[PDB]
Amino acid sequence: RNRELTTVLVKNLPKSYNQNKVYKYFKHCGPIIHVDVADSLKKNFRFARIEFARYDGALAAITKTHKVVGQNEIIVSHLTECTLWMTNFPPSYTQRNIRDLLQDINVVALSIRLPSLRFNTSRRFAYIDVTSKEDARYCVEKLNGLKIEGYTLVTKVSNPLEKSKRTDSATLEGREIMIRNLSTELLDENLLRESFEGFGSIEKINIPAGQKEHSFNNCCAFMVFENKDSAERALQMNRSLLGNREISVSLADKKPFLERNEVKRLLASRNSKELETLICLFPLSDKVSPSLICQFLQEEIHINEKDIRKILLVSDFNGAIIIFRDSKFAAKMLMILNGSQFQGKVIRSGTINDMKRYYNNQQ
RNA sequence: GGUCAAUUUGAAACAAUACAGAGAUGAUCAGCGGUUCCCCUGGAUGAACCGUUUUACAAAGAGAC
Repeated sequence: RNRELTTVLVKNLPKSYNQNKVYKYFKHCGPIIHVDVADSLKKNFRFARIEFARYDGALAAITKTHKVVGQNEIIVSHLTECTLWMTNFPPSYTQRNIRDLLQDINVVALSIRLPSLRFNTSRRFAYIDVTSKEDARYCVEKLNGLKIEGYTLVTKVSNPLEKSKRTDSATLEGREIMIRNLSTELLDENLLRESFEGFGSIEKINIPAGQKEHSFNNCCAFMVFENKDSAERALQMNRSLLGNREISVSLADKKPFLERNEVKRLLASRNSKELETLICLFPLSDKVSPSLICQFLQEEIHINEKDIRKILLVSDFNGAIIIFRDSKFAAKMLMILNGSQFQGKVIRSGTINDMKRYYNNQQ
């Protein structure tokens, strides 16, 4: 997709102009996907961002430049060089928090867009459209490197082609193997290097701590190769003997896969001791993180942080699982939370099956 | 009992939390088959549910034939 290509910026709309009036003014130009309106800094006029379905619609809108709306002469232009990409804001930061950051440095924000957590609960970044290239460069100047709650903010002029390499990229790229069922005697970086370096250059070896120290029967290690072909061929070591131990070798799985399989175990659980310690909250937006939910439980419901064991998203049923420390606390939370308000919307509480039944009814 | 097998355990998931939009994903939430409900006059939908393809090793094993 290319949002920018079909998006235009409108400057100097009348104070009285709302999203609806913007639609009516421009809807003859072509079908519109989205409209945002924002006040100017001093509230004397309004800006609009209009995302058209197709490029021809954006072209048609631009023919309205220097036309008069009310008694305001508007300017319509391609939205370009006005988009920031931001990451590593705190886990509980909201769209409003980001908007307020820019407000503080006197930058008008037209649109702030956050990603779905559906397939990865940890996703955390945002796109922000401002009204000028100057404001965009100013946001980078003031906000890139800003420390917020211990997090060093990243703020960039948006260009996905320039994206940084993630620190976990080796796993994403299929270059990391996991070796399982090593004995403590074999849990030795030198031995692992000697046994695997024939396949290709080894970039890194990671051995989880505490394994020898706790005398584990089976130990694991991870090995990153400089290229994917070496890691693939190293899989031939699966089921091979190292000393007198048959080892397993596989491509390391990634976190979102592992995390989802954990949730699946819960959804399939029939252990009543376990089930009675949890509740589900639904329906919830798929943009809502466990951290945001935790903050809500602590600040609005006055639950203590340590009464909460874990929060897991179940976005396939528009919900989240909250695991508490006992069934009695869970039961009281069931009562308190049902019908409470979260993000301006009423939410329900219930069992896993209640959550599923509610979802099925909406479909 | 003899094969089949919810799950539990051996057992440690490292690597920096983030790190490029539903523009994301691996059955991670997939494909196919099959009964049900919805709406027509055997059919057309959508959804749910049930099986088959898929799955590192090892020990144990609710419950099934």
